[PDB]
Amino acid sequence: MDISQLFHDEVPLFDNSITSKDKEVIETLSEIYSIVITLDHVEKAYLKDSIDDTQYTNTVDKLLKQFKVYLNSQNKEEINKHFQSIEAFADTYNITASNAITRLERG
Amino acid sequence: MTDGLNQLYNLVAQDYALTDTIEALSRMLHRGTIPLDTFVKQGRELARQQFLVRWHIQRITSPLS
Ligand SMILES: CCCCCCCCCC[N+](C)(C)[O-]
Ligand SMILES: CCCCCCCCCC[N+](C)(C)[O-]
Ligand SMILES: CCCCCCCCCC[N+](C)(C)[O-]
Ligand SMILES: CCCCCCCCCC[N+](C)(C)[O-]
Ligand SMILES: CCCCCCCCCC[N+](C)(C)[O-]
Ligand SMILES: [Mg+2]
Repeated sequence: MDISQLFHDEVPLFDNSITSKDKEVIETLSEIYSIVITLDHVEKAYLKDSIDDTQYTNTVDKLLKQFKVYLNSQNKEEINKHFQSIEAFADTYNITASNAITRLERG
Repeated sequence: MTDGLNQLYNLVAQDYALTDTIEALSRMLHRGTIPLDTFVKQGRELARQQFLVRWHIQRITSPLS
């Protein structure tokens, strides 16, 4: 088949049969991701000595606490279900956040 | 193009615009042009949207690309 047939009609963001709980899980993952990405840039900017030492500590403390709140919800099993598939996408397209991941490991 | 191909192209364009905007804010942050609190607020919102755009792209392209 050609592309015109393969990509004929619009595909919805979520399957029309997605449960309320499943959708909630994905939305929680979007928030977790935003913290990971945002934190990665903050960590990097701190390495360049462009951020105030107090402001950095407070901001990263807040981001770490928020990350913990999100993770400790959504059955807790259902979030790990997706983590591996997020890694597969990230590896395919070289999406990295290694400074954030290192910080989240410790705190 | 078909509706489907139009949709995919627009999502890829949106992904690139979101990356462009996050990077612009990131450069400002490293430079000191914007406060840390502003980067975090605006940066988090854009990254949130970017996750969902990418989720959407994956849902479309899941037929072995
Ligand atoms: C089908 C297009 C998939 C969109 C996601 C691609 C991520 C681009 C990665 C950009 N980067 C320069 C960091 O490798
Ligand atoms: C990768 C090159 C393909 C460019 C396709 C441009 C799509 C034009 C869409 C036009 N329209 C106004 C109807 O959205
Ligand atoms: C699903 C809607 C996603 C639309 C994303 C459009 C990206 C442009 C973002 C522009 N701006 C930097 C002002 O937020
Ligand atoms: C790439 C978009 C440019 C962002 C510029 C940041 C202006 C933020 C103004 C809001 N603030 C309350 C901090 O004055
Ligand atoms: C930048 C991280 C975005 C990763 C998106 C991962 C998509 C997984 C979608 C799973 N699904 C079976 C619904 O296609
Ligand atoms: Mg530019």
